[PDB]
Amino acid sequence: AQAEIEQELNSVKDALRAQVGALAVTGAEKILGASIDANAHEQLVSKLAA
Amino acid sequence: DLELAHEKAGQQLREAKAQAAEIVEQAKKRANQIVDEARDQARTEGERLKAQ
Repeated sequence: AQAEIEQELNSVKDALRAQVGALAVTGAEKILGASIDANAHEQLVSKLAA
Repeated sequence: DLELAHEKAGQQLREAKAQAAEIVEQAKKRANQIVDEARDQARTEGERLKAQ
């Protein structure tokens, strides 16, 4: 019974880490604010990496 | 009287063997219920703890 109680808690903790927190993939909105200056830095980074 | 004494001696041992079998089977029934009592009590407390 005590092992089943720990399994319930870790399923809630993981479901919270997956539903909420992982909502931070909305960092695309922050990144949406990028422009041609930043693009040039990413092209240089890509070129240095083949 | 000797034939009757042998029949009484034979009855006594067969009656003791029948009594012994009843004693063992009654103890087996009590043993079986002792484990069921403990299982139902343990399951009940497990459900109480997880619901809380």
